[PDB]
Amino acid sequence: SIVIASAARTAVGSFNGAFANTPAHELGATVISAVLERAGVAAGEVNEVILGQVLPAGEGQNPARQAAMKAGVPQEATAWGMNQLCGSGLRAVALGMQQIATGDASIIVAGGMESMSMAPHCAHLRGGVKMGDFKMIDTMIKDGLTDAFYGYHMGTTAENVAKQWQLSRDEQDAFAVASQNKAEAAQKDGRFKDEIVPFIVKGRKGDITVDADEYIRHGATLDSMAKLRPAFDKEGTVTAGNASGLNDGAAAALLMSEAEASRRGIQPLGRIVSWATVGVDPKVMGTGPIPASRKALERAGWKIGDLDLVEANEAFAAQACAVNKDLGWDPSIVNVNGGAIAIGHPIGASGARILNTLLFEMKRRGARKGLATLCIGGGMGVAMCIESL
Amino acid sequence: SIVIASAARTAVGSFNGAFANTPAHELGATVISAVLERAGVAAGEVNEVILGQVLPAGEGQNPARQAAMKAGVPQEATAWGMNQLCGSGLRAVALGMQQIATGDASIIVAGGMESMSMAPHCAHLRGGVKMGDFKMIDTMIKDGLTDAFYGYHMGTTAENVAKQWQLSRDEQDAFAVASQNKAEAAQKDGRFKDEIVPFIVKGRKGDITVDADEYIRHGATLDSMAKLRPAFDKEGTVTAGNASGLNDGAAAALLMSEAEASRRGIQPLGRIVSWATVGVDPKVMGTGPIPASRKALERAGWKIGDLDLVEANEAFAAQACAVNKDLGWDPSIVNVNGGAIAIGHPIGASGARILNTLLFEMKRRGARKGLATLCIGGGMGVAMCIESL
Amino acid sequence: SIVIASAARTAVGSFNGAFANTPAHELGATVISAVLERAGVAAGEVNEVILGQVLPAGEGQNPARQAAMKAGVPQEATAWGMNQLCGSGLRAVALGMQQIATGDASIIVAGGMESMSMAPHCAHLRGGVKMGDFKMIDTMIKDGLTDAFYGYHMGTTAENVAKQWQLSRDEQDAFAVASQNKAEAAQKDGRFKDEIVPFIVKGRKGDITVDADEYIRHGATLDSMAKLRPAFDKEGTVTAGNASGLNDGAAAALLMSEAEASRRGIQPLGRIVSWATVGVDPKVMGTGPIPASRKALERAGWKIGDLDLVEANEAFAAQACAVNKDLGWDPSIVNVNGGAIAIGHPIGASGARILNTLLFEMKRRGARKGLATLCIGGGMGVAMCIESL
Amino acid sequence: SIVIASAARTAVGSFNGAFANTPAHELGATVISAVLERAGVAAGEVNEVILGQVLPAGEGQNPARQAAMKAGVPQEATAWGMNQLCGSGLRAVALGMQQIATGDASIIVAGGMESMSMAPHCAHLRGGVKMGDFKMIDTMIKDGLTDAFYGYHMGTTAENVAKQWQLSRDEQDAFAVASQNKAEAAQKDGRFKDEIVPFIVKGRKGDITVDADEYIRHGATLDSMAKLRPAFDKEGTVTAGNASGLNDGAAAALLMSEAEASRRGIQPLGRIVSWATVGVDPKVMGTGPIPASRKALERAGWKIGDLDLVEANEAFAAQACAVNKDLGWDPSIVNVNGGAIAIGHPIGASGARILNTLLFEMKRRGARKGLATLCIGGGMGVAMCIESL
Ligand SMILES: CC(C)(COP(=O)(O)OP(=O)(O)OC[C@H]1O[C@@H](n2cnc3c(N)ncnc32)[C@H](O)[C@@H]1OP(=O)(O)O)[C@@H](O)C(=O)NCCC(=O)NCCS
Ligand SMILES: CC(C)(COP(=O)(O)OP(=O)(O)OC[C@H]1O[C@@H](n2cnc3c(N)ncnc32)[C@H](O)[C@@H]1OP(=O)(O)O)[C@@H](O)C(=O)NCCC(=O)NCCS
Ligand SMILES: CC(C)(COP(=O)(O)OP(=O)(O)OC[C@H]1O[C@@H](n2cnc3c(N)ncnc32)[C@H](O)[C@@H]1OP(=O)(O)O)[C@@H](O)C(=O)NCCC(=O)NCCS
Ligand SMILES: CC(C)(COP(=O)(O)OP(=O)(O)OC[C@H]1O[C@@H](n2cnc3c(N)ncnc32)[C@H](O)[C@@H]1OP(=O)(O)O)[C@@H](O)C(=O)NCCC(=O)NCCS
Repeated sequence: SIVIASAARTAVGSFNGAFANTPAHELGATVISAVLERAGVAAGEVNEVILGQVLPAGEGQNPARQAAMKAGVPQEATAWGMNQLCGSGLRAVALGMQQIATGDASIIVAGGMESMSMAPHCAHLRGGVKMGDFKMIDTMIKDGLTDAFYGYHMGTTAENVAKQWQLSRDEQDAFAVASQNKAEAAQKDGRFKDEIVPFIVKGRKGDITVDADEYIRHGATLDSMAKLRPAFDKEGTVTAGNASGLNDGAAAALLMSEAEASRRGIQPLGRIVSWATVGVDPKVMGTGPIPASRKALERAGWKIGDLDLVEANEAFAAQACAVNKDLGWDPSIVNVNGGAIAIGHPIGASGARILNTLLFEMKRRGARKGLATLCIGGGMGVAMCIESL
Repeated sequence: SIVIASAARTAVGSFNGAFANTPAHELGATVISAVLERAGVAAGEVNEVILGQVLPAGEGQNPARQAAMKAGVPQEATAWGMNQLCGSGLRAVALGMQQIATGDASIIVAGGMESMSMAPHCAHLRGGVKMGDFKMIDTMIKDGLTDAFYGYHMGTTAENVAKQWQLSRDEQDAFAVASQNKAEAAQKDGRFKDEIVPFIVKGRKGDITVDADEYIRHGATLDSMAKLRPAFDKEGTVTAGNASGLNDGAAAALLMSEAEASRRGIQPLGRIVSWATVGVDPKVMGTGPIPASRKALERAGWKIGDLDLVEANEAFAAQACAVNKDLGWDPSIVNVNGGAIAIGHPIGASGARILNTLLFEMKRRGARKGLATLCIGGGMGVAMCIESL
Repeated sequence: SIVIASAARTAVGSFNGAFANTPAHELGATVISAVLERAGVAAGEVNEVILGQVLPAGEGQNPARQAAMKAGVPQEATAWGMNQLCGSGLRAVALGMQQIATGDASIIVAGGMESMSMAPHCAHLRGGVKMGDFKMIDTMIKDGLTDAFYGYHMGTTAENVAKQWQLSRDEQDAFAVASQNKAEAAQKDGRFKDEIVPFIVKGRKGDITVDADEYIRHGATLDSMAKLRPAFDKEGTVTAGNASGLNDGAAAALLMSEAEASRRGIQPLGRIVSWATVGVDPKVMGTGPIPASRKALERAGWKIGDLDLVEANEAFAAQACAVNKDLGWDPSIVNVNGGAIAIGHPIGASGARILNTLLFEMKRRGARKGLATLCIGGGMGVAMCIESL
Repeated sequence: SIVIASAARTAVGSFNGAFANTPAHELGATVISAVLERAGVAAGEVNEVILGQVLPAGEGQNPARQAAMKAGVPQEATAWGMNQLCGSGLRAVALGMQQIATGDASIIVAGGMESMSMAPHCAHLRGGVKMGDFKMIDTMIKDGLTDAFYGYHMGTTAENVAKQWQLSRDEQDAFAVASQNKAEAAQKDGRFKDEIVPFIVKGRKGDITVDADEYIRHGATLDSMAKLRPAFDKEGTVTAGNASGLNDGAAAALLMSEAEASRRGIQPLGRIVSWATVGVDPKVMGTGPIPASRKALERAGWKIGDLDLVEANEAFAAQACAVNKDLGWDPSIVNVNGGAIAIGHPIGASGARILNTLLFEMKRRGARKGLATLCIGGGMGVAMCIESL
């Protein structure tokens, strides 16, 4: 019944890098237009735009709506943002699928968008500060990466999972290197080109077109990896090297009923067979994908063994290993072209980013069943099952 | 099919007033536990919490999850925030309804929360400011009350509707006084008591229980109304007295299938018969409710005249008069107990606030069909049809 | 040789009190004007204006010049600010005296001004913060009241004195209360009237004339003093009651040679017979007055017993008791009209403020020899000897 | 009677350049140490440190003391900051001269220090900002470079000077370029090494020794100067190229009586024969050096023509030309090694920076009579006459 007609994602920028001064809606705009062009659908036919975005402080009213208009979706359509933190990008797509499923909409553009670079610093200053210093809060750290119940960073949650699952430094380092190597491989081979829609960084002293994931590191060594210091736990195991990064980017999908696609001559990227969201302990939020993935499979009537390709987000090597280890899926069909440790992790957009990767890889290799999953801070998981047509 | 088993809202506080230093998720928690208590449903049976909230900057990771956990909803359920500006609160109820409708969940707590008071000032400072003054941005104004396309305040959008619908100052002023008198009348007769759930302002030098809408003004006079100066257009017609206020508040509804309600012996506040969202020109966003309410009515199979009760959000006097003028519904059955001009307008929570009033009024006067509707910044409208059982 | 022809000070404002939004140069202007007027001297005859001021951040270019110009001092004259912390106001007069002494000026206006209320919060943001919160530093605290070598407040230096000299809480409290009672008595008898020049707080909704020290507490009780908690050392002895306050004000003196005063028919407030500044350990900065007073007396050819009156600044009860104890001067001739615990402490202005108090009470009671001294953060003292004519 | 026994200055840093994050007191300490070393004078014999500094906000209590204590001056000695804007650095040495003159000290360290780069942004937030955006004020611009009466930059006073003296853009640029080329040639020949004491910028990933004036431009061309846009008056004449820069540095002199230097066997850098400070119209502040230099020369009993070397600060090419045109001194003996357009303008230090320059060059060519003068914001000038021994 509901299918992904087309899809597109911008390249992933490094922190304060290529998209350093680009507002997330800009990145979104471009992705909205791309999904539209790639399927032959006119913006005028878009009913609603849903965009997962975790840090929009200071971008103005509802960046989802700004993105949609910038791209040309008429003012008669609707737009909104939503936040399930890292699962935002993937959840948006589910939510959009429900819009068509309940007959409230026909065509939806959904995904995520995020400019971690552009997240501001803030302070509550309405009462006034009579005396003494006050903190100017980094909304990126406070609103997107800090557990609100234990007050510590996601990296600490990762450390909790490492200890629990007895995942050594070498084993988390091994996983990261492989991720880099696979992402680099995929980049060289043209593997990211279909899914990437080039973005034009509007300059003054010149325009710059970005069309390659700039965070991927070429020739990542195990030696450099092993020399890094732990980033969260002073005598910890998680490092800048075996953890995803801070990044900017956008990604989305054009959804419509399978029938509609058919009436249009569109060859869909896949059929949304099922999706699931489940909570877990915030302290070990990285385990999220276990229950969520299993729930999704259950709802789809699929067995883990049925999957031909998987995209399980790499928030941290320790959590990625734990997930794989627990689920037991064949490592070889998970993050085939690299994961977030190499590609980057634009919070609100990452679920749609990985959906794009999964979808273009399933088409290129001819896989039939796929699943995308992500862990969520605060202790949640989100998963989606896709079947090719 | 999907029914609102129960509902609850906090009192709406004034700006920097009773809830001045209360983070939205604390009010959210209170309301979520009320709805459970009220229906006789255990926190453990909640699948997900959906909370619209337009201004979470500074509150920490996903305040929706923080509300849920604080209220006792286990770590197993899931939670998420969403933004459709002033339509957030109502929209969230519709999205939860769809969670159930598609069989993804059984029981959802939905609504919105907002702390305008706690909205911080911010500035993007990662790049640094090498020389020169820079502006500290009020995020409530920028991210909540400023049109992103024309750069002006919602108040100006109100002025655009005023001029277009030829709504004089005296006519808006009249409308405002009536809403105050009607909000004061209803407060005096205990008409807001079922819906309100007292909120304990945790103090140090005393704990204060808030259970009354503090923003309503007792004895509002037309003379005082007519002496106020225009707040947005220097030679304008919109003023502080005929515009909604800056407020805090949280409201929610407990949703489940009609059959489930029946299995539990619950007496539902009503069945969600339909809902809709439609866009309009951002310049005259106040018109939002016209196209959305009609759509909602159309999807429900109802005529405007079928409606027994109506709650149409009082963003601004200008817009409310325009809405009523166009739709033509009998004025006496619209905002019977007063509106946002008197009660307050906690952006992200207002759509669920007005559903509460609609729902407890419908039960108290035995009205069968009702409709809630709100105008949304950026040019959008949201509407919902509820029928009692 | 060099005399003080006239002097004047504004009443001392409470923190965020009467002068909450008055820039220090405005208060300085009025005192410049008063001193001129009081001496029969025209602003066109001033050669230079010298004003200590420790916290001028945000006031604009050299506020000493802004004060001079506001007062009508001709653009041909010159102005400069200086900072020797709490000894600033007194040091200026010394430096003004030396302008005359060396023949480079004939007529100087010298004193101090300080708006502790208008001191701003700041941050160095040229480089940008790539991530993480940063502090907004209270400049009042940082640049005015925090020792730069040990990182702690001036109050902690008070605690180090308390301990070392074995001054109990009780003794400190007794000192504070006698300060209050004496200042209150002098206020009520009209003792502060000759020295205060009334300041007009330019309002919108009315102008307010301030001509009374508002910080002096009427009816101060020992019981209320003794229940206060330690302000700097959780199990300390220094409290808000026994410490000076945070205050606003300005004060100055018009200087010229004795022979010039005589050609003008002026009866001068006194002859500057000597002055001195000496350092001590920063940890016990409050002991500054000891060596500076002893040095001034020696330069004057005076024994301690020759003094008729003394003004020794009350930075803190603890340090004031220590200075009196060590010096051994008759306590009844010290701060006879109350001191800074009661009157307040506008840092840059206080040395000139207590020099006004000394001058006008030496005239009133016919005291022939007087000395004014103040303790300075960072470990310094300043003292000056005055002889009537 | 009072001689400059030795002197020293750091190299001048570019804005956010080599000393981007070096607090001024650190650079002052190194200059304190250097004067001491250069004269065979131990830090224990210093009585007082006087350092001009215009922008100390956020550096902590009295940076002159912090510099003195870092250099090892005993805690028994004293220190203070003063501010007469751009003539601060020179005013201080006149001020130190006066201490010895009047017998209050025997050995003084005086000069100035500034780090424009470390100046912060601020806001007065004590009263609170109920709502709306507020300004974060660059203290360098506001407190250092804007006229307090006319509200415009020091550069617009430059434009005023340009029109009034009819100084074309061409004349300005050619003085600018000749400044650059003489500083480049004295840099290259080694004429700045005697005056400069190397500064070690404490690294983490390496200590950096800074011993060269980095703002100096090598190969400055008339053509690229001529292509620059006006910086203050959109259709003006003052550009970035013919105006001084924004810089960092410190500079000082060690003073004592001529008799004292003879008892120690010190061959002094000169005798301070006179100084003068005079005001002028704030709108043409750049003309300050005119009356100040004539005044100093008359107190010295010298004719303009007796001077052998002159250092006249380059605030802007337009005022520099005006000052040279009126005084009429031979241009060939003015700033023979370049000036501030090329070397840099750390406001509080500049006066002392150009005295060093003066001093060293009078020594090297055997000049007997020299003068150092500087224009001061707010309408003022300072100048000093030096005679070799
Ligand atoms: C891990 C984290 C704290 C690192 O932040 P940081 O310290 O500012 O990161 P950096 O990139 O500066 O790391 C420091 C260095 O490690 C180096 N580094 C990173 N990966 C490397 C690799 N694979 N090999 C070699 N060096 C590497 C960087 O190049 C850098 O070198 P430098 O110090 O010379 O600049 C941050 O990326 C983070 O919080 N990430 C995401 C975590 C998260 O919770 N995401 C949400 C998911 S739940
Ligand atoms: C209208 C608005 C700009 C007013 O802001 P403000 O100037 O800070 O408001 P205030 O409450 O201070 O109004 C000033 C005065 O009006 C007075 N006032 C308000 N309503 C009044 C009435 N009915 N009768 C008499 N006086 C009244 C207040 O009491 C106050 O008196 P004071 O000056 O002695 O304090 C603000 O309410 C606003 O933007 N509101 C919401 C509009 C909006 O866009 N909502 C989103 C919906 S799309
Ligand atoms: C001591 C100090 C830290 C107090 O700051 P604060 O805590 O914000 O001060 P407050 O005025 O709020 O004092 C707190 C309370 O004590 C009370 N209080 C003060 N003196 C009192 C007295 N004599 N009797 C009774 N109550 C008294 C105040 O009235 C107030 O009551 P409240 O809590 O109901 O408002 C501040 O004054 C300070 O730093 N002072 C001296 C500064 C200094 O170092 N200056 C340079 C000297 S080198
Ligand atoms: C004049 C002023 C505003 C320039 O500030 P800015 O615009 O940020 O300065 P910059 O140095 O970035 O701009 C100069 C631009 O022209 C270039 N430029 C400067 N001098 C040049 C020269 N001599 N030849 C060629 N190009 C030159 C700079 O490289 C820069 O080029 P870029 O932007 O491509 O990198 C600032 O330096 C100033 O305010 N100086 C004032 C000093 C003052 O008032 N002091 C107290 C005086 S009383």
